[PDB]
Order: sequence, then structure tokens, then C-alpha cells
Amino acid sequence: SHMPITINNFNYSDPVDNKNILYLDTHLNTLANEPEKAFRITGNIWVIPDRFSRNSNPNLNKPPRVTSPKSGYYDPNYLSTDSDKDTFLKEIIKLFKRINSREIGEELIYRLSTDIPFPGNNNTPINTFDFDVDFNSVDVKTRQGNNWVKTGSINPSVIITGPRENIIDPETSTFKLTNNTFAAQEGFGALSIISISPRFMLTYSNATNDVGEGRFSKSEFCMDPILILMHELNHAMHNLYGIAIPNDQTISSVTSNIFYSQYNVKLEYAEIYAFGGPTIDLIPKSARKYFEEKALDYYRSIAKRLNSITTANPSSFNKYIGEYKQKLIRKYRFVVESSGEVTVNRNKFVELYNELTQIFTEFNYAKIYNVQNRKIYLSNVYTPVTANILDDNVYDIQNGFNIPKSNLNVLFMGQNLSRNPALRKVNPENML
Ligand SMILES: [Ca+2]
Ligand code: NA
Repeated sequence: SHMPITINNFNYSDPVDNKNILYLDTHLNTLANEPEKAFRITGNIWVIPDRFSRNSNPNLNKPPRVTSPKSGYYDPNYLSTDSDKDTFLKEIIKLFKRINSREIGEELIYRLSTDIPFPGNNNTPINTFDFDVDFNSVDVKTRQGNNWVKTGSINPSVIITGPRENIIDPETSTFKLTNNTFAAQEGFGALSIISISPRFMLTYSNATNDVGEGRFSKSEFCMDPILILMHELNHAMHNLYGIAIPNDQTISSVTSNIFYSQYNVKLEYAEIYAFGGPTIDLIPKSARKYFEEKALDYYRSIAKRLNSITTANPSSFNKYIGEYKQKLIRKYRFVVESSGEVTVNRNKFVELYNELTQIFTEFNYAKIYNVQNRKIYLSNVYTPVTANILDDNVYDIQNGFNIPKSNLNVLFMGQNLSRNPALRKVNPENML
């Protein structure tokens, strides 16, 4: 993470500086009627503290019908006020600082904020770098009179936004034009948008760390907000490096929550990798190998493109083709022959692929950050809880909820619902 990562600090009210604070138009948020104020966390990672939706005629109100069994929490007013956005913004910032407190987290942030999606998709000519492909380029706008006019654009690799309709259903996605295929699943990679609210914590009893309650009554624990966020950052990693597995690749399983006893769910392989651990073995070995080989082929195709670039879009990028060729070579860890030809080194690929799918995983983070966490992705869940994580007496960068000062550092008591009064169940009125 070669040059030490530092997280920027912001107040939602801080003025636009045309550098780290700008108004953007992603052309993707159906809830947005005008440009959205955005803040640069670090490098190419931005945050827009607004609710986000992809549904036409979006509605954030609690649904009358009850699809489910998936647990849901709805509040049409969450993040509606600037005061709300300021708190959300500061929460995301604080979580990034905590993530950045451990080596693996610093590297995770370094990669997501430094490496970029290959500029192009399946339909990009072999000799072209297209920095405007699909939704990779976001418009920068400024108010002129009573209107908003485009003054330029930026290429974020990851944009964090507030939740979509279901506040307790974090969602990471990439986007494409109708006639294209997902570049995130084809080696190129693409811009990711993560809609989430880490302070709304999932609760569970089937945990990774034994706290000696097996023969008695097991306590309910909350997920540390950084793992909820890091789980999605893992999806962003897969998307950035173009190794995302299509969501139609699933394994039929079961799980349960507060309102519904054991029910069926199509567990996505994408989620299995984001979680990590032994769970990865749920994916047939032959299938795991298939996706890895498919990725390698897409990588070989990328190297081929790099040996053919002669033009760029927009034209202003033509003079920087060499610079970006070099950046992409470093991203994919390709090798440059004495002849200057770019080639793929399988040993390097295998190492990278393994890092992206088995080291940068929620399961691994739980151990590294020494926090209690669900034992499996489908651990049964209870009523979600929340807390004032900006209050260092409740949650700090070094120990999260397990603060020694509060005497909550033993057996993950800070995460134990029955031992930490700072943890409170979310409004039952908004649950579904
Ligand atoms: Ca664009
Ligand atoms: Na999700």
C-alpha cells in the first residue's frame, strides 16, 4: 500500500473544492433529481451519503405486501436530512479508519483506491482504451444560475452510498448498457456502487468464537460494522479485478430469521467468496476451477488488448496510453517480455486469484481484527441492533465495541447484546 493510506475527514457542509468534494451525476440513482454531493474517502473511492435506488418511481416506504422471508427494515426518512447525511458520512469515514488500522485492511483500501477497471468492455475495440465505457465515468456538475451544468467527469472505482429500499440489505452492483455484458465478470472490471448502512448490525448466535456457552444458553452477538462493510468491499474487489461470478451461479440452501423458520434461499457463489472460510467448499471444486480458468482466459484477452492499444476515448487520453498501459500491467500483475510484449504468468495469476477470493474474505477479517462474527454467511439472524458508533465510548478505531476501558474487552462482550447496553434493537415499527 506503498505510500501510506490516509482517510479524508469531512463535514457534509464542507464546501466543494473541485478535488475531494464535488457534485456528481451518476445517471443511476432514480431517487436523485439533481446532482449529489460526493466526498473522496481516498484515491478513487468516493461516498455519496444519499439513499440509492435502481427502481423506476422509487418508494422507500415499508411495502404493504410481504415478499420476504428475507428480513427487511424500512424508513423513508433515513438520510433525508443533511444532519442525517453528515452522521452517515462520518460513520463511513470512521469505519474506513478502523479498517485501515490493520495491514490487510490497509491493503484492501490501497487496492480499491488505486487500481482501476480496464477502460473498456466486451464491445470495446481491441486497440482502444475507453474511459467513458458503460457507467465508469461520472459527470461532475456545478450550479449555474438555477440549473446544473456539466464541467467534467471523474472515474471512481468504488462509490459508497446510503441504503436502497431495504436498509438492512447491503447491495454492491456494477452497471452496463443494455446491449453489453458485465465487464466485471470479464477481466475488465468496472465501477462498483455499494449501498449500505453499517450501523444497522445483523445479529446471530452461531458464531466463530466459542465463549464457553455451548452447554448453557448462547448469547446473541452483533456483527462489527467494519465486517458488514468489508464484506461488500470484497464484492468490489471481485468487480474491480474482473473476476465477479454471475449471480445465477448458486447453491440451494436454507436459513432462518426472526419472522420465518428455516426457508429456502439460492446462495450466490459471489457471496460465498465474499464470506470465505470453509464455506468455499460448498462450491464444487470443478466449478471453482472453472471460474478461475475463465478469469485467466479473460486476463489473457486483456494482455492481448494491452499489446494493441493505439487509440483512446476521449482523444485527450491518447497521449497517456503508455501511462495507463503501465498501470493496468501492474494491476493484473502481467509480465513484460524483453521484447516489450505483455504476457500472463500463470503462477502470478494463481497467487492473485487466491488473494482476491480466499484471503480478502470476511471470515479472514474476523480473525485478523479479533472480533466475534457469524460462523457462516447463512447463520440464523435475530433482531438487528444499532448504536452510536461515532461515540468513542461506544465504538473506537482500535477495538470497536470491545473497549477495555468499558471493561467490554473480555470474550467479545462489547458485541454481546446481553452485556453491552450501548447496543439497542432497531425500531420494531419499521421491521418487515
Ligand atoms: Ca459517463
Ligand atoms: Na447483498
